[PDB]
Amino acid sequence: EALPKATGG
Amino acid sequence: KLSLQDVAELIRARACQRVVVMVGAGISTPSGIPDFRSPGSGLYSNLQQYDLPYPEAIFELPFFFHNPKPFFTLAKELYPGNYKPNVTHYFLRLLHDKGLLLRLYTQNIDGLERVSGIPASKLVEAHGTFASATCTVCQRPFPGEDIRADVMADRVPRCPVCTGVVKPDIVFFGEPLPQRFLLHVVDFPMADLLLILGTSLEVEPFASLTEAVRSSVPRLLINRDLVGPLAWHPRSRDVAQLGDVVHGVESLVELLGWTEEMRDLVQRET
Ligand SMILES: *CCC[n+]1cc(CCCCCCCCCCCC)n([C@H]2O[C@H](COP(=O)(O)OP(=O)(O)OC[C@H]3O[C@@H](n4cnc5c(N)ncnc54)[C@H](O)[C@@H]3O)[C@@H](O)[C@H]2O)n1
Ligand SMILES: [Zn+2]
Repeated sequence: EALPKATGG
Repeated sequence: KLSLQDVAELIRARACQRVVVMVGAGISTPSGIPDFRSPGSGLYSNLQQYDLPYPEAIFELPFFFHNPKPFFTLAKELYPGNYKPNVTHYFLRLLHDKGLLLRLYTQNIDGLERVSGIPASKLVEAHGTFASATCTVCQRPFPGEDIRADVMADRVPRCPVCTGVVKPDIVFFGEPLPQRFLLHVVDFPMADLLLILGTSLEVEPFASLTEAVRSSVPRLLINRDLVGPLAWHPRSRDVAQLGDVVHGVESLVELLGWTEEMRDLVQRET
């Protein structure tokens, strides 16, 4: 849950 | 305002002893690798010949699951090149040799930070690596060389256990970042200088790290132009050296008095 996903924003 | 000379003097006085660095694809264009967003030469302006619905799709995880062939076609063009680190990479290694590098956060997947001699524990490859791969179905791991071998033979890498497509351990858009990205939680509040080199600060959450240093801490951008919060949310101790990244780094090296150490390092390594 603590790991974020890569986005264009 | 602070100047580049002010930053050099802060380092030389060892008022700054704990430098965090953020880099992107602009630090490897002097090595011959295109970036993504530069006009004319960036990757997104040169994907017309690939079988894509739109350019960005080639780096998106849902599209990869739909059709992985355009991605591997593009990878076949990076594998053969014998790219080498340039002066920017060696300057970051010199920071480590002087005991000043807290951590180097990179968006790049070219592996040149490791080639230039940055030790693994000082490096966060925030968007992953070609050095290893994972089956998209059964999650078994494989060395990156296996994928390279298949791709250069014009084959989609498939898992020997379950036949699922095997993907390099690069972070696509829509994919989770690696656990060691969370080192930023402790690294950035204690850094006493932030260096930002060769990135558009357009991809998240990597770009948000620029605001994680304290307001008292200088942020030095070496880049063709102002980008991100440095452009629209500037802070009083921001410094921008706008121009070519190699020229900016060489200027900083001269202000620091490090020309001899840089030459010695580059000679040893090349
Ligand atoms: C959430 C995850 C998003 N994500 C994942 C990835 C990687 C996808 C896989 C890539 C596979 C590449 C294969 C290449 C084959 C080549 C065959 C020959 N990414 C990637 O996209 C982001 C790009 O952002 P960036 O900041 O690193 O690069 P930009 O191009 O947007 O901006 C560059 C920046 O530098 C300046 N600049 C260029 N050259 C300069 C020189 N010489 N001097 C100074 N400044 C220079 C440009 O003006 C611009 O401002 C990354 O996150 C990357 O990982 N994203
Ligand atoms: Zn498998």
